[PDB]
Amino acid sequence: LLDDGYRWRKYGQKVVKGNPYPRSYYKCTTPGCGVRKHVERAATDPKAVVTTYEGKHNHDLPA
DNA sequence: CCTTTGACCA
DNA sequence: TGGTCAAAGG
Ligand SMILES: [Zn+2]
Repeated sequence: LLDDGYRWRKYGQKVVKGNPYPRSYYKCTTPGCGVRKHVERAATDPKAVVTTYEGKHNHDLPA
């Protein structure tokens, strides 16, 4: 788990067509905060990863 | 503390 | 067929 500045707890594991790859759902945890993050790969580029942030953090940016 | 995996209900 | 939690280990 790459630490970019937050705490995330991996959750779930499903595969999607059109992009033969398994998706992952990361959920940030914090005493009073809870945000979700999605990570997907690019069919034509297994090295390229996508990150989507849904929500907001109410506990400053950690290490 | 923190994560990998199998099943529900319509 | 989609989207999520829950039991256990170093
Ligand atoms: Zn947060």
